Amino acid sequence: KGVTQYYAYVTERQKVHCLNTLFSRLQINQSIIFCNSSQRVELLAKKISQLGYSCFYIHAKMRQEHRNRVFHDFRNGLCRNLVCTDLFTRGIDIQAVNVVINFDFPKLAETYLHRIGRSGRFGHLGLAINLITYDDRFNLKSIEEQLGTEIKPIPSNI
Amino acid sequence: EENIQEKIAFIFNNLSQSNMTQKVEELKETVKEEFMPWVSQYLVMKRVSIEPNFHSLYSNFLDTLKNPEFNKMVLNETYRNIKVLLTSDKAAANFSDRSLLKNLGHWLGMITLAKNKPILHTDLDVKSLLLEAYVKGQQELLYVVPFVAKVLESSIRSVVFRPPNPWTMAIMNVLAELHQEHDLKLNLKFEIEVLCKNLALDINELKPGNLLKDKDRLKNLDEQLS
Repeated sequence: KGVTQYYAYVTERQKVHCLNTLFSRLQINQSIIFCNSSQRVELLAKKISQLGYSCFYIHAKMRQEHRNRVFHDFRNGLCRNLVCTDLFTRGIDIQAVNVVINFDFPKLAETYLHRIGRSGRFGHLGLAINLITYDDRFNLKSIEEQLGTEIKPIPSNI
Repeated sequence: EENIQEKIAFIFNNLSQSNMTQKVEELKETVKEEFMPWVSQYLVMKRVSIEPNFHSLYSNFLDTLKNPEFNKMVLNETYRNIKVLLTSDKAAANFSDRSLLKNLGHWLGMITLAKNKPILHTDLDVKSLLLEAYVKGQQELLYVVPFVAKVLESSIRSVVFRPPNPWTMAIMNVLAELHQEHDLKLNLKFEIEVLCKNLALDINELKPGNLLKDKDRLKNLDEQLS
């Protein structure tokens, strides 16, 4: 809570196109982009890196020492964006992160709250953008029900 | 046009020290001379104003682009946006506008004083701003004193404008007079104390004058808060 939450309906195939649009329309100080698996993190990161994004990635198939080095460098602004999975962002507080992108929508309310909390800093407005496929509809409802909140559609200006 | 604005936003969203040279080349490939005014407005209004953690980055970007006409545009836009905020209706609760003004002040110092370039009185008369704020009351001082501090923070990083530069010290001595005032808020006295420390100055070695007692001077200032 403390962050504005939006969603857009997309297909899996269209997600990178959507990401490119978001990163061409939003004001991103730093962002964290969440995916649902290590393989998907690494593939996405290599791909957007080739296209000129500034990004590091973190996931499960790394040593903790390495993840700690990448987080440290990310906090120091050596890259603008971090692509990562859930398991390892526990307790990370980087004040500059003003945008969280759920590139893959999570399956659980607990995970959802942990993720979007990464863009919420006291005295700073944050934004969470959720890419929702047809297959994510039941989990979107469950999560909205549990939190007692409505995730609004992306504004027209995007 | 919208396609080119998108590319510009993408570039600033993905700018880092390590890709700076490459992103500058891409920006030059993208932004034709006729687009540079829009880019200057975008940089100041949408980035610098709310991304103070990347002020060094964006300052370094200007040094790398090496376009003096663009630099002039950016400075003019910085002053313009400062003035929009200086002439606004002031409320303590408007934390957002106060922060925007502080950030623009921080940036202003970084692209003038920290580069050994003056803040010209024709653009912004900093001493007079303080005196006017005093006249107009605590709500104006709440915006203006932290703004001036963020500007002057840069002076210590200037071989030209570091203390005891007379322009810098004239402002510091007015801040010293304000610091004496019975009803200046303790938070603002602290702002002045922190500025002194940031400038390696002892507040007690400053020389407050009698400008705040000069009611004719105060009544006749060239107004900057309207």
